[PDB]
Amino acid sequence: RPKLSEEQQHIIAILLDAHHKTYDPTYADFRDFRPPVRMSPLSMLPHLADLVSYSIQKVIGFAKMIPGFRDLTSDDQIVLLKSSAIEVIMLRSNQSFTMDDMSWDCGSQDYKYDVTDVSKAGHTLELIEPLIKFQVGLKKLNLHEEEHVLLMAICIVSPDRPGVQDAKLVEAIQDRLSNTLQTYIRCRHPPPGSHQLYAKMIQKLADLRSLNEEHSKQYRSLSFQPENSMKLTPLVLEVFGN
Amino acid sequence: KNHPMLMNLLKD
Ligand SMILES: CC(C)(c1ccc(OC[C@@H](O)CO)cc1)c1ccc(OC[C@H](O)C(C)(C)C)cc1
Repeated sequence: RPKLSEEQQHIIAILLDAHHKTYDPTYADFRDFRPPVRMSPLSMLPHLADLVSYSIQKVIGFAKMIPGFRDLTSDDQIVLLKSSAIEVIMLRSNQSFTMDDMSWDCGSQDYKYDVTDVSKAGHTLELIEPLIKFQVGLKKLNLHEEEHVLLMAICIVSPDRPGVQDAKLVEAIQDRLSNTLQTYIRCRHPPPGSHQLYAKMIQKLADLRSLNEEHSKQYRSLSFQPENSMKLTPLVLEVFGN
Repeated sequence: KNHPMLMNLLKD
């Protein structure tokens, strides 16, 4: 007999608010970035570098508010954020993603990004095709915001990230969120949408590992020429590698 | 490893 405990309800309220304080659905800060350029060679890079750097900041802001995250060592906090950042960015971006034209729509035409924009940041379909497939499959899940924020937090607190020291602690924190998500689906998510919803959500986390691996490869290739590295931000270089 | 900016963004 599954029931959402007070603690579990408390976890959901906190993650919801954490997300609200770190995702601006008005996209007002986008004016601060270097301008988008579309018409050849990496013209979207300065803009998307800035957007991604901004996004890393918001993801760290979110992770800090995850119940139990603060109990980790500073080393482990660092390991979990460096390895998950790109994945949580891909997940949180689903909120602006649209199946109409398969783009990320951040308010205006200028801040509406399609596959060619992303390729003009230095990416190929080796990444972008699985990325679009991911965004589509996620949108079709029609997650409750409660589920979305839980998935992001579960993604962050993963015990098998390379370099984790206190794996047992990382697992104990994630387990509490996993249990919270599973109970939420049972109690608040009605059928048919609820069918296999947990397994499908975890499947999206596997898809994210593959996307992260391919992003990293294309990033190491991009960031190879110092002229391209120059166009990134200090936070991007520090978090994604130098 | 040396992550001064991430470290600072994480501090309480
Ligand atoms: C398309 C995508 C997923 C995206 C990322 C962040 C976005 O922000 C706001 C959304 O949250 C609003 O809902 C929108 C889209 C992206 C992914 C990787 C990128 O990487 C470029 C290079 O690899 C660098 C070198 C610039 C990091 C660029 C864009």
